[PDB]
Amino acid sequence: VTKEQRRQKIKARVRGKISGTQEKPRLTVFRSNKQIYAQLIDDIAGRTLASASSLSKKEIAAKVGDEIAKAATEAGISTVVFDRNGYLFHGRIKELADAARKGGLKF
Amino acid sequence: KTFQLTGTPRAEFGKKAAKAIRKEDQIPAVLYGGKGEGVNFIVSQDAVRNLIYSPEIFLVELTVEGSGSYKAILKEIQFHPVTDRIIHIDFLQVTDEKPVVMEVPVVLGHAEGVKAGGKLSLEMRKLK
Amino acid sequence: AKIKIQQVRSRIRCPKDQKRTLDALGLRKLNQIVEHEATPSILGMVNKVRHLVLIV
Amino acid sequence: MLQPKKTKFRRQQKGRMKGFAQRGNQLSFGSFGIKSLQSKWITGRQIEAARIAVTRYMQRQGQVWVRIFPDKPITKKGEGVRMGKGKGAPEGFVAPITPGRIIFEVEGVPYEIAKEALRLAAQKLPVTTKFVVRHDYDIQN
Amino acid sequence: LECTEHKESGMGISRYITTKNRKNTTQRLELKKYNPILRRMTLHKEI
Amino acid sequence: GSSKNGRESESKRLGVKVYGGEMAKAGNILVRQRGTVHHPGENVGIGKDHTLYALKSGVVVFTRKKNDRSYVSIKTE
RNA sequence: UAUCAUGAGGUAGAGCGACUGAUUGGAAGUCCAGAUAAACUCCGAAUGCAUGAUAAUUGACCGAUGGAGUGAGGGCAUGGGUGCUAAGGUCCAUGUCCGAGAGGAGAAGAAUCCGGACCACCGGCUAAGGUCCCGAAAUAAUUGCUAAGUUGAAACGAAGUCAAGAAUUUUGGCAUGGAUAAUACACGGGCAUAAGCAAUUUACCGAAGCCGUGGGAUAUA
RNA sequence: GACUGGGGUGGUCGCCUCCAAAAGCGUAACGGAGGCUUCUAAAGGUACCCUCAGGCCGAACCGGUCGAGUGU
RNA sequence: AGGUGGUUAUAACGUUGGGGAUCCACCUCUUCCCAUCCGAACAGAGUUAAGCCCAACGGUGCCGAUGGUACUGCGCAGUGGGAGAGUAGGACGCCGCCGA
Ligand SMILES: [K+]
Ligand SMILES: [K+]
Ligand SMILES: [K+]
Ligand SMILES: [K+]
Ligand SMILES: [Mg+2]
Ligand SMILES: [Mg+2]
Ligand SMILES: [Mg+2]
Ligand SMILES: [Mg+2]
Ligand SMILES: [Mg+2]
Ligand SMILES: [Mg+2]
Ligand SMILES: [Mg+2]
Ligand SMILES: [Mg+2]
Ligand SMILES: [Mg+2]
Ligand SMILES: [Mg+2]
Ligand SMILES: [Mg+2]
Ligand SMILES: [Mg+2]
Ligand SMILES: [Mg+2]
Ligand SMILES: [Mg+2]
Ligand SMILES: [Mg+2]
Ligand code: NA
Ligand code: NA
Ligand code: NA
Repeated sequence: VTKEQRRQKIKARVRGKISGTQEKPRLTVFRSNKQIYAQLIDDIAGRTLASASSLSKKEIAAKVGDEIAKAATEAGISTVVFDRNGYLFHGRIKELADAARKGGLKF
Repeated sequence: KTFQLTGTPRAEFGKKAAKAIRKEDQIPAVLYGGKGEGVNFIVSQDAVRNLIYSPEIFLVELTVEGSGSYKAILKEIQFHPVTDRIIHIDFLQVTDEKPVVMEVPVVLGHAEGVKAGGKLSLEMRKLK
Repeated sequence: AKIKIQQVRSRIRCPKDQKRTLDALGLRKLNQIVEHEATPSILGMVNKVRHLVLIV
Repeated sequence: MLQPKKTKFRRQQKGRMKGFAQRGNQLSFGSFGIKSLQSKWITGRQIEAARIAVTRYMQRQGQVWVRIFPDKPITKKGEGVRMGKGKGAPEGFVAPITPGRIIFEVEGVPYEIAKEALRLAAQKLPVTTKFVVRHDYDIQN
Repeated sequence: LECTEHKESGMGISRYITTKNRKNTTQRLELKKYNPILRRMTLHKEI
Repeated sequence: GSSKNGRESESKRLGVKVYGGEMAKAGNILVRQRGTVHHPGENVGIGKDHTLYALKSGVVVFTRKKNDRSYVSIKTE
């Protein structure tokens, strides 16, 4: 068992429930050993509507979440849905989600 | 180690056509292999003295009246379950590239051997 | 176009689906002739009752 | 007896032999053989009698193969037993065969008396047979 | 071994019918279920 | 002698009730099955006994995917 | 009912180093090669079924109400179980006929072949099957085979005879031996060397079927 | 009491699963095989996290390649 | 050289060779967030060997004709349907979105 198949299993389980549409789009978050990414996706035509990235680091993650919220408000997205994307909802994931909540992104 | 066979083109297909061809004391045959397309033709039972024969007799130089001439080997023969007559023949066209696979009789330590048309790739025959 | 179908054999001992096909064609008597457009549906009925009819 | 040591079910429905054999109709492993021209059930007693007949001849050279195995159980009712009330007493095993199926085959033997040994075997069977030879065999051994 | 017992302490009355294995649970069950009179309340066994 | 057999149970009338291409209404039963022989898709629910039913009206669609898994969905509007 | 379009199958067949259970050699594993199954499946039809749209066709499909009878079935064909791959046996399924159905051929037969009778006729055409006499219509024409009066049941033997081949040998056509009990026996009979068998062509006979003529009745328009 | 290849003797009588069943549903036999007359305070609900069973190697244990369980 | 999808593996597995200002990954440390006997995983604050990506190989797996044959509808071998296996061969993916 490697981290790739572990995270693929978790991703499949989460995508079992979560899905995004033209309203209420999916909010994927990528975390690496350094930097972080966030992406807002419509899972019908496979079109991403907004994104943010990094380009401690809890502040960096919160700034990334606030930037994603700013992009969502610029593009006109009120409600979203957020998927764990293979990561336990704790640490940087929790901080980014809290920052996106403190911004717009009514979810 | 070189046979000569003649054939005539086949047009109709299906079980009715095959029954008519076999009632005229003939065998449907197909030649395929290499690149490009293949051909479907008619062989005669009397014209065949190849499969009912002790040695390999490969390199069946074929002349079909609907096309040119070729060289091939016995690839598949279909027999009747009861009368044990031939009902269908399939030929593998042989080219100088990608040497063919053959089965060659053994002696005692000697074989028939093959180098022209088929460079290599023998398997066995009557290993006992 | 128009084709003529004539019943030449009896419907006795024929299955009910064939009897109903004869009715749908409009043949109720022996040596009866009906005239129909040669549509694929009509041709299918004629195919179903081919052993009882003649194209005249 | 020639029969399996175990079977999942002790009983079997009498099937229906339908057409010609599409497998086991060509001669592998050997040179001469006999094919059946009819559809029938073949008992182990008949098989053993035929093999004993074919092996009393031919001395002990060559090799003999039987290519059918009896694995279908059959029953019989009995004397004074009326119809109904389930299946009867077991009565052995049979092999169902169709036309074109090779029963017996021989190898390593001259043709002229292989033709006689196989006929001796075929006279102890309830089916009409046909002698077959390999389609590569030559007269000079 | 299995038996039917009732939940009580309503508010008319509120009862819930339910089975329990006595040898597995010698004690008395206590679950907060509901009261159609007002709202949620604890309900205990022994009828 | 006697037979130790002779028992059976009543048949459960399983199978596909609404085939692909038909029109279904909300609550219509589509498939009776033992286990997910077919799986639910869009606007199709599954019950306690793995019964497939339509959440919305529309047209029944049968589709196959990897592992040759069959899915049943309702196409509306 | 037919055509088209869409959909789900796991039967026939097939295959089983694609599983489970059997099986064969093999060279307790393993490798290679046979092969098997109602309660095996990596596969997988033809038909059947469902929905929709057209066409043809009746007309009787559906609701509600008045009146019932039936709830001992049977034969044949197909798919099966059972039995002994027995029974004019028995139990299911799909059709059909007798039941409740007359007429024609098969000598004479409930359901095999042809064919569904409103009544009359001293009219005509056909179906199955026939055209030497009993008995309606060809002792018609042409081409072969049979010599057994065969004609109008098997393993297994000579091969009597014709025909087609291959390198003794195969192959089919027609015959022949195997071929068998008790009131007298059979092509229905006479009888026939064709008036037997196989093929083709044309005329003709042939039913209560169809047409014609006269006369009624019952409904839908 | 009834069923019953006459009756008696024996066996059977309600429910569940497979085959008979002929690729929709349904379909008989004193046809071929088996089970039930319960259980769980978690063996229910939910969030999160894991992956059997087997063969070789080395000595219940470390590592590398393809049936187990689901109370009955 | 990342992420995120639609296409039932013609898309998977394997073998061999090539990769680094930064993209990913390995990589040091457990004080607090959290966590298992074990910071191995989960949780945070010198590298291209390996994961990963690129390419070549028809090897292991997948796909797979034409013809023939089996089977089959029509209450007849006349009129229709038509496999499975196998043999040729095909194949080391294709269509998007965001990012730098
Ligand atoms: K007679
Ligand atoms: K006369
Ligand atoms: K029991
Ligand atoms: K084909
Ligand atoms: Mg059942
Ligand atoms: Mg079968
Ligand atoms: Mg059916
Ligand atoms: Mg009664
Ligand atoms: Mg009755
Ligand atoms: Mg009877
Ligand atoms: Mg019978
Ligand atoms: Mg009566
Ligand atoms: Mg009647
Ligand atoms: Mg009569
Ligand atoms: Mg006349
Ligand atoms: Mg008359
Ligand atoms: Mg009349
Ligand atoms: Mg009684
Ligand atoms: Mg069914
Ligand atoms: Na029953
Ligand atoms: Na195929
Ligand atoms: Na194949």
